[PDB]
Amino acid sequence: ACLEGCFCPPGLYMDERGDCVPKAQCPCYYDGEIFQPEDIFSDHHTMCYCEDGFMHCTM
Amino acid sequence: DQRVSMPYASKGLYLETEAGYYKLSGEAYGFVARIDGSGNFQVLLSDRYFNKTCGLCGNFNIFAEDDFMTQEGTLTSDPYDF
Ligand SMILES: *[C@@H]1O[C@H](CO)[C@@H](O)[C@H](O)[C@H]1NC(C)=O
Ligand SMILES: [Ca+2]
Repeated sequence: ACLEGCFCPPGLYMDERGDCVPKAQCPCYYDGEIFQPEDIFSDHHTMCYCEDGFMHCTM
Repeated sequence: DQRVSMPYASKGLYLETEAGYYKLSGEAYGFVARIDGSGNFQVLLSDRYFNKTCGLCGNFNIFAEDDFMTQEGTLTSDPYDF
């Protein structure tokens, strides 16, 4: 719905530590795993990184 | 960091100009690089590295489809993340 509470402006997204942050350093939660904003990351066979809050995997 | 003049020939690398365009020859190490006035890198490389090298200019094999084998070694369809 259109709920009521404490938000912060749309340029800012909520971080775990009570602050909210722009999406630049907004970590990724791939598999739940809290990747830092720049994490290059891959098996032999997959290839994955965290860009901006989204986790870009490939194969 | 020390700006040197030109031509320049230290360590077996002759840094010369050819046809008004700058050249770097590494014939001992089996390559020739150059640049034009507009700025267009070119690398002539010896067949000694045939299916040896791997970088941004792809492998020196015959095939022209497989030459995105990443720093790990992964055939990636994308010409960008590679
Ligand atoms: C290139 O060398 C690899 C071994 O490093 C070999 O498996 C492959 O078949 C070779 N391909 C060509 C183009 O010779
Ligand atoms: Ca090739």
